[PDB]
Amino acid sequence: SSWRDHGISYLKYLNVCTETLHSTVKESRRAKYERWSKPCYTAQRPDGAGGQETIDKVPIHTKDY
Amino acid sequence: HDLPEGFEFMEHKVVNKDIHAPHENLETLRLTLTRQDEFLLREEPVKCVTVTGTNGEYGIYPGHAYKIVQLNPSPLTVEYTDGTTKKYFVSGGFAHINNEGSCDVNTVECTLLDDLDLAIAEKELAAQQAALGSAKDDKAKSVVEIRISVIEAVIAALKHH
Amino acid sequence: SGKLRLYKEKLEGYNRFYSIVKTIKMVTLAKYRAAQGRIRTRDFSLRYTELAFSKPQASRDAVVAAKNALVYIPITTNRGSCGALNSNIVRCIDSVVSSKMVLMPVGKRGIDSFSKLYPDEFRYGIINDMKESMHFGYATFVIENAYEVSKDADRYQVIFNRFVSAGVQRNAVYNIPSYEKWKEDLADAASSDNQKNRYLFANALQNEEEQLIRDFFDFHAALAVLNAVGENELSEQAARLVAVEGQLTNISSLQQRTSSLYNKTRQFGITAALIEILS
Amino acid sequence: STVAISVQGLHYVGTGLAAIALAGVGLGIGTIFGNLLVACARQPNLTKMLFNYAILGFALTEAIGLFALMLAFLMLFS
Amino acid sequence: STVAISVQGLHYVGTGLAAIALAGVGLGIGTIFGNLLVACARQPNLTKMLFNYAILGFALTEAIGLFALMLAFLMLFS
Amino acid sequence: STVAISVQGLHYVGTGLAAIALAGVGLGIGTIFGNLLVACARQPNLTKMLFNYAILGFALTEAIGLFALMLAFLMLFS
Amino acid sequence: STVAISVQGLHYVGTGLAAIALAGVGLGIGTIFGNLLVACARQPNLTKMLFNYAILGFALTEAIGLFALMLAFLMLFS
Amino acid sequence: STVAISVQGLHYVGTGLAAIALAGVGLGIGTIFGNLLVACARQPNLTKMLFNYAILGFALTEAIGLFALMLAFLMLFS
Amino acid sequence: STVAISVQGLHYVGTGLAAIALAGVGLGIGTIFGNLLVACARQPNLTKMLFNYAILGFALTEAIGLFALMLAFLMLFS
Amino acid sequence: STVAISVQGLHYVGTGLAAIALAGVGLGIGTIFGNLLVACARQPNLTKMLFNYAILGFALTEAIGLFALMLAFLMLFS
Amino acid sequence: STVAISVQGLHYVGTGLAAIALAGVGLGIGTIFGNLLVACARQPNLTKMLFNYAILGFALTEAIGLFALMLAFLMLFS
Amino acid sequence: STVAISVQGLHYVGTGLAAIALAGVGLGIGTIFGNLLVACARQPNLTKMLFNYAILGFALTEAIGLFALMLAFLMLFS
Amino acid sequence: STVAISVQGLHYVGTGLAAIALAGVGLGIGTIFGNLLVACARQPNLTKMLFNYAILGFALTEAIGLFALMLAFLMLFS
Ligand SMILES: O=c1ccn([C@@H]2O[C@H](COP(=O)(O)OP(=O)(O)OP(=O)(O)O)[C@@H](O)[C@H]2O)c(=O)[nH]1
Repeated sequence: SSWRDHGISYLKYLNVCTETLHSTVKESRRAKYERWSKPCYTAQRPDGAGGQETIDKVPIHTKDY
Repeated sequence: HDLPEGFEFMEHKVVNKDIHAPHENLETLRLTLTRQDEFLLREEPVKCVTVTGTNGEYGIYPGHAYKIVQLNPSPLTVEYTDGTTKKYFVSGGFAHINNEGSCDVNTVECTLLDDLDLAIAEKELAAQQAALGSAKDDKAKSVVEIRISVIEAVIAALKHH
Repeated sequence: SGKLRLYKEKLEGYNRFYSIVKTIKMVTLAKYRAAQGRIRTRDFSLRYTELAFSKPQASRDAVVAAKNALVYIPITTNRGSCGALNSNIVRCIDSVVSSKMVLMPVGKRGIDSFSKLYPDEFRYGIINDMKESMHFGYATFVIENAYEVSKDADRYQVIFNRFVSAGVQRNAVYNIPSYEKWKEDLADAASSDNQKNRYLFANALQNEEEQLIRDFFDFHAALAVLNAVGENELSEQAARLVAVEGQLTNISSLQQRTSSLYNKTRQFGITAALIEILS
Repeated sequence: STVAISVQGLHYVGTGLAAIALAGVGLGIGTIFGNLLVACARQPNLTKMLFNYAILGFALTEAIGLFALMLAFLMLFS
Repeated sequence: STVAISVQGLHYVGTGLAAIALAGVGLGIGTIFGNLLVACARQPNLTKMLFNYAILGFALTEAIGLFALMLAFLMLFS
Repeated sequence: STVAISVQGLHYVGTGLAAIALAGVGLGIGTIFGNLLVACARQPNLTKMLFNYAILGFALTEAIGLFALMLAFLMLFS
Repeated sequence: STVAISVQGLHYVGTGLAAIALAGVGLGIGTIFGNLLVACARQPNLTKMLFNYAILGFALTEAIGLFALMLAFLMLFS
Repeated sequence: STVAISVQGLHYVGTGLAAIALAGVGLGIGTIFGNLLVACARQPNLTKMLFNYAILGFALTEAIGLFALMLAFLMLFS
Repeated sequence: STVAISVQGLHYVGTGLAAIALAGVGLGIGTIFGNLLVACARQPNLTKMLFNYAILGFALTEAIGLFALMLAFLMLFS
Repeated sequence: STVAISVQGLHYVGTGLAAIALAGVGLGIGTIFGNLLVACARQPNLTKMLFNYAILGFALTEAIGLFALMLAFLMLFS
Repeated sequence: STVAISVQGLHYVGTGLAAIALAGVGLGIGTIFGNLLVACARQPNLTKMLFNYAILGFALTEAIGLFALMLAFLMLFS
Repeated sequence: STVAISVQGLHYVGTGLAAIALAGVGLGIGTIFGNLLVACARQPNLTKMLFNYAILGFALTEAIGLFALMLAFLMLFS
Repeated sequence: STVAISVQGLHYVGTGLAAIALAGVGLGIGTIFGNLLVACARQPNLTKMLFNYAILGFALTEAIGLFALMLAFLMLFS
């Protein structure tokens, strides 16, 4: 609705919807469903020193959108 | 050197009916309900499927015209020819309807309405309403509105039956 | 004195190595058992994605014709010991070297292998901790990063491993053209008698708005990426099992060799000492 | 001069004019049913509801036509 | 003066006006079938039901037409 | 010269013309009870609110219908 | 007094009015075929049933037009 | 030669014509409530603002209708 | 009294009214072709059948047009 | 001969005709608002620009209506 | 008594009534070209064929208008 | 006999008829703006451009009304 | 017996009836430009092309009105 005007893409909207739906699940089943929405992905580039410089091209969590 | 394409390993193709061909009266619809590259139903024959699209609800019966529907967070009903109703809830995705008698509903998340609970939705809605006032900026407000809409749809689906 | 001690010490080391590898085998077998359920539930999500993107095309014209960035998103595993999957992916990438090539690999091994070989064609890589199930959010992250790497990109080629069977892991490709080229092809299919299999699909897409079409495009690209990563994970597990079994066999052979040498050394030393002492 | 005139054949003309109202009535009815079909082809499970509402519409537009008809009779027998 | 006059020919004009009601009725009927097609293409499996409803709509619109015709036949033959 | 006439029968003709005002009125109602159906299929959960709004629109159109009917009756019994 | 006047030409004007009904006939027919095309574009394999239903609708609307023509010819030859 | 005639009944005819405009008003109202419902189905969250805008449109259309009705009534009593 | 009149020019009036029928004919044709284009936009490979059906509908409407024209010619040349 | 006649009540007729010009005006306004609602449902963030354009359209349509009403009042006072 | 009255100014009314028929031809052409514009955006690759079909439809509507003008001129002169 | 009759009030009637033309013009203008809204809510980035075209259409459509209005004045001031 | 009457003021009625035809032309132009505005928002890249076709329609829709307008003069100045 109003999220398009702010530049939020469709995929982020889908991720938010799925996260909310999982949060609405019963206590017992959530243990499974929550495994399909927890962010565990990151962007890295190897620098000269060897440190894995982390990129900020795309937000990982929904609150950062 | 010619690499394959991942679609060659999937032999369950899509049957598209030709333009200049005779009509057939179908009594069942082949449904294919999918969540994150995983199906719950595999070409299951059903009497009808009710899907809540963006413009409005669609009641798909055998022989429906070819169409593409952009789903919204909402319930999805499947009624078999036997007379048994199965209700899911979806958070998003697409529905492809074919005039040959097939309906492929590919959702990001499709979970049984029973699995959902009421009090959890109410408390999450209250928390989102409280956070809306403290939204950092416009984007946070839009995100909280999205979450609130999803929760309201879930609660309405639960209260309906 | 020294020979026997060294042989026994290295034999003990090999024994510990074998035990560690056996534990690794058991853990990987548990993971393979958990992940094998996908096979029943696959090969049905991507049906209209085929119509959206499946196109029998030459491997030369599609490459030379483009004059904008050609993004490549090879799928690679975080941990080694998988086998020849990463090597084959690297070979496939090398065969497709071009001035327009851009790499956004996935996995630590892919990053470490494409950073050195291709420094000027590498921007950054994505990493996922294999803690949760491969979900849609990860695919969306990959797609968003790919777009931000090169928004004016001719195509986005995903290279992954397809797990045909327990012992067969081929290399598969998903090609994701730019929105403009996809729109042109879709319009040609809808109007012209050519592409007769996509005529209804293209006409259905055209009837709808443009935002819906763009959302459809992004959604099916994400689905393709999700399928790729899932198949790559399954293939990685299978190849890890195979390579672990091979390593176990090699370790057992080396332990047998060392035991034979230890027996020979002890007998030789005992007899030599006895002869030179009491004779 | 003060010529009071009573043309007896005019009460036909007015009657006909009243009947023209039915043109906007019948057409309206069609529209309802038209949409009804499109509403049934979208959510057939709701037909038993929609039909009632459609009937209600016909029960209102028709009630309008009667009024016109009433005039078309009052002027046709007076 | 009191000049009553009986112009016979007027009983034709009114009749013609009544016929104009058929302009609506006809159109309305067409509209129904129009939508019917758009419905029968959308969900052919329901054609039968839709057809019945379409007939119902016709059976109503034509009814209005009857009244108009009656008026005509009640003024042409008068 | 100075001349004046009083044609009584004309009081019918106007009464007919006012009746034509109902042609739109009835049609208008149809439009409402058309879209209502299309609205109830898309959002069956909102049948009550849409029905109330349709009743409101029907009353608003009936107001104009009664205005025209008042004009017609006044020109009929005058 | 009462004055019976038998005008001859008034049997023409009414005729010309009845023909106006055909305006609401032809348009309706157009509508039908219009929708038909759209239907054949949406469900082309269902062309035969749509064609037959459109023919039925055309027959009914043409029957209405034939009634109007009956009235027109009755007045023209009267 | 000069003949000045004051026909009294004509003031009825015009009055009726002034009422015909009401149709174009009444139909319009339905159109508003024909689409309002759809909007309420498309975006139920805006059930309030859309209602106010529709009321504004109805008020303007009713102002037009009253402007016509003033002419209708002035000629009925003069 | 017993009286009888015959006006020569009235046969013009009716003729014109008959021509008004064509207003509902030509428009109808446009409607058809309108929809035709839309159909040809979403089913380019089914153009021949759509064109044939459009021609059929045009001829069917032209039948009504020719009926009205025949009435007009009968009232203009006699 | 060279006869000349002036009729008094004719200005009531023409005036009424001008009032019919307000039928398409009011209807037009409704149409605007109709579409407006749909637009506000499709793009709810544009609740003010669309309102401004609707007001502009109403102003132009009302200017046309006032052009007609000027004639309607002027003939009524001639 | 018998009166053979020949009014010399009645052909203007018939000519105007016939000219009214162009209100349908113009609207039909407008509908044709509106649908043409809608279709070209939908499927721009077929612009030429759609243009040809629209030209055909316009030619047919213009033929109808030519018939109406033939009647109008014939009445105006004859 | 042969009488050169000159009626004076007729110039009102014709004038009123001309005003009926505006009933279309007004309506047409509304249609434009209607679509304009549906076009601004479908691609707001083009709003300004769209607005310009809309104005152009008005400046054309309005012109037609002026023609009709001119005729009215010519007959109303003669 | 044979009586010849030459009414001088009847050309006003015919001129107004001819002017009535401009309503259809205005409505057609409005429909054309509304469809243009809708289309451009769907395929902006081709806007210019669409515009040309729209103008063509106007060129082919205004001309008809001219003919009607022409008749008006041919009766207003005669
Ligand atoms: O201005 C417009 C025009 C059209 N559309 C959109 O274009 C599409 C045309 O779709 P259709 O007209 O072909 O189908 P439909 O009546 O079944 O539509 P739905 O109920 O399924 O929506 C529909 O999805 C409509 O919402 C707009 O969103 N805005």
